[PDB]
Amino acid sequence: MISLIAALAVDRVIGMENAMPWNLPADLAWFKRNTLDKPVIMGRHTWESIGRPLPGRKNIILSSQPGTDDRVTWVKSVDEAIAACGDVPEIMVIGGGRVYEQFLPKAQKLYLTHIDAEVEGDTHFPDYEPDDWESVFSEFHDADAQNSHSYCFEILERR
Ligand SMILES: NC(=O)c1ccc[n+]([C@@H]2O[C@H](COP(=O)([O-])OP(=O)(O)OC[C@H]3O[C@@H](n4cnc5c(N)ncnc54)[C@H](OP(=O)(O)O)[C@@H]3O)[C@@H](O)[C@H]2O)c1
Ligand SMILES: Nc1nc(=O)c2nc(CNc3ccc(C(=O)N[C@@H](CCC(=O)O)C(=O)O)cc3)cnc2[nH]1
Ligand SMILES: [Mn+2]
Repeated sequence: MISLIAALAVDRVIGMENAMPWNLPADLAWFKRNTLDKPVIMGRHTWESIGRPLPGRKNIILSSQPGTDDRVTWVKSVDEAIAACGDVPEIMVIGGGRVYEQFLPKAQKLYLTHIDAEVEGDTHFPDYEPDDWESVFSEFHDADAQNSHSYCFEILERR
């Protein structure tokens, strides 16, 4: 099974200048809980944005060019990325925009954080058809001293 996980600001913005402007520790905690001990697939720009391997996960990087770091696994196509995960129950696709677009048609599950923040961005989450998805989990949180915006965790499953 292929799942996507992403944090979206208003208007589906997911990044600006290869970074995420906001800081929401609760959402990073949610990201770690849902990806730990699973393979994670990311594009090369997102790999450069994170800046180091994510521990406790098999890190698979998509790039058309040869790899430059043997702490992670480099692949050159979507089919190769899936094959490199082996026979696991759940593959996590962690972005960015171009990678989300390619894996959305294959995905059975979306883990989305909706952040109540208005951010100028240059990268967006794909425009997905709402009729294809059932919301199976929703959890809203007001802002607090550690998290400067309200946010909603949502899990969607393909109908
Ligand atoms: N809010 C969130 O949840 C979230 C999550 C992830 C990322 N982001 C943000 O997203 C932005 C980056 O997204 P992005 O769309 O610019 O880049 P990206 O999707 O992370 O990476 C694109 C690169 O990945 C390679 N690639 C993608 N598909 C490939 C394929 N089929 N075969 C071979 N290589 C492939 C290519 O690398 P080469 O050019 O080397 O060939 C391509 O240039 C950043 O701002 C990041 O902070 C946000
Ligand atoms: N919901 C969600 N939120 C995000 O911030 C997010 N970010 C990415 C890509 N960017 C990043 C950037 C940093 C870390 C990171 O440092 N994560 C640590 C958290 C450690 C902690 O919480 O202190 C990790 O171990 O997962 C992960 C992904 C992909 N999907 C996401 N999905
Ligand atoms: Mn806000």
